[PDB]
Amino acid sequence: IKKAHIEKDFIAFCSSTPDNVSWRHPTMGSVFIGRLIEHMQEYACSCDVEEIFRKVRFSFEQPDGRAQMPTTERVTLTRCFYLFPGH
Amino acid sequence: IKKAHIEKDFIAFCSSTPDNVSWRHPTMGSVFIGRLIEHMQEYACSCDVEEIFRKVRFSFEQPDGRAQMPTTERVTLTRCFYLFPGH
Amino acid sequence: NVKLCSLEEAQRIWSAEIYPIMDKSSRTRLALIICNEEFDSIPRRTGAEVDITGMTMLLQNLGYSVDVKKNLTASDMTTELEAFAHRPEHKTSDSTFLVFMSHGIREGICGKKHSEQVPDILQLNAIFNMLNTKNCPSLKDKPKVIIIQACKGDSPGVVWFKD
Amino acid sequence: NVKLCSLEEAQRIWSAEIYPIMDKSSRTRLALIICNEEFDSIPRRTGAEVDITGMTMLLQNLGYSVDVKKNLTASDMTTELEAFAHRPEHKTSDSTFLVFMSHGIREGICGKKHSEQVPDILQLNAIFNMLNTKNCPSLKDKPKVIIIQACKGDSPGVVWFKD
Repeated sequence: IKKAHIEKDFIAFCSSTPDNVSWRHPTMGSVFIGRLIEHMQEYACSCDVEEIFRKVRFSFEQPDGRAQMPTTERVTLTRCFYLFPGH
Repeated sequence: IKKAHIEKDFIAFCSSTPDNVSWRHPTMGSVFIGRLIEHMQEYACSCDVEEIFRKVRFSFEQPDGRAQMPTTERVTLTRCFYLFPGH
Repeated sequence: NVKLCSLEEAQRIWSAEIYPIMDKSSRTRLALIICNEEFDSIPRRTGAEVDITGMTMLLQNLGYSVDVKKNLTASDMTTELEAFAHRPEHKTSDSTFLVFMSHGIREGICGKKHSEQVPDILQLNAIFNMLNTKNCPSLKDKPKVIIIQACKGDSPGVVWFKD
Repeated sequence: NVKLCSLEEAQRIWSAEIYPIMDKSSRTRLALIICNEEFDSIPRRTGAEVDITGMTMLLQNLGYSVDVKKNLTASDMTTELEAFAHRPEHKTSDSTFLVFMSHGIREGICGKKHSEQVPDILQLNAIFNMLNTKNCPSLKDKPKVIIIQACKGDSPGVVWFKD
């Protein structure tokens, strides 16, 4: 028998910090989801997921109006995950 | 009065995954700590902390002997943290 | 809808610290979206259809075969996640995406039956467990991306300051 | 002991997505190391002195004034963290490092008095709270790096496979 890590190559991206609300527009949808889609569309070609998620977090930097701060959690990615869209 | 995010610009780096052990040599010290120091010494000049931590995780990839997998947790870094050693 | 990575762009990225991507014509990428919109004791999540649409289109355009499940209890979510982890296509896949969208509290994600009196909660811990190396060996060494749209509690998440 | 970032290397890195660094001659960077080596009910953490030495030397060489605290209960750790968060030097600092090294369980980091019967645990949640924007306004918008050497439970963290 051979040994393998029980938990590896995970990344979680949540819409807000622990204890805190995430916002959803009744007609335009969830802000975190919309922001994530836009950044994935733009940066999947050139950035790994960790970088993209960081960029998403940056977009929420200014606590204007309905503030929230997306969080990356339980990261065991050992390599960069590039999506190579088109490949 | 003005609003500010309650939780922002944090990164946690833990020695193992939830539920799991981290190892420490009685004379050579904790493996995670030793590995972290070596990677910080080498890559602080050229990589941001998130990248360095990912590199540290990679070094533990092979579950040889006393296996463990360091984990990044509760990341709200909105920008890259470069240490710019020497500056 | 996704800006493409050119051949020279992919060559610029490619060395030994990148997740390997399987051949386009032979790979079977899978993704799962679980979205709760209608609840027994919590107001309807109007706009969730916009979220499902966008995430489905994006993940499909990134090469994933997307399955969509709606209005489930935590137990149903558990059963679905267990079935998803057992899918043979993961063996000929290089990665996966798991998308959860619902009401949420500190403890985790709300199932359709959730109440303050009778909790119906899927814990984040359980999601990781069901997708780990033991319960999902087919995704060993492969990136598993978990996306969660939900509150993590009812606090507005702010502190006030004068100066 | 740290490879230096050259002027051209720093120019190569520098655009609007990097944490700003304060002037070398005017900045007052702070770091804290809490290390438990001797316990009431848990075996001595031999080798911890090697960890303290290395982390102290590294953090000093990265420009941090390092404070070292040894063999504390969770309450003592809490008091020390509260005092650390209140340090005026953070106002003229651009970042901080918090290093915790001890025995650990699922719930968190063990204080020197920890037992299965009488728990002495510092929760990770509490560390974040004590260093957040409310309790530590001086480190608002500044990177806070938390390093924790400890078990997160007693499992070897592996699954076995034949093939």
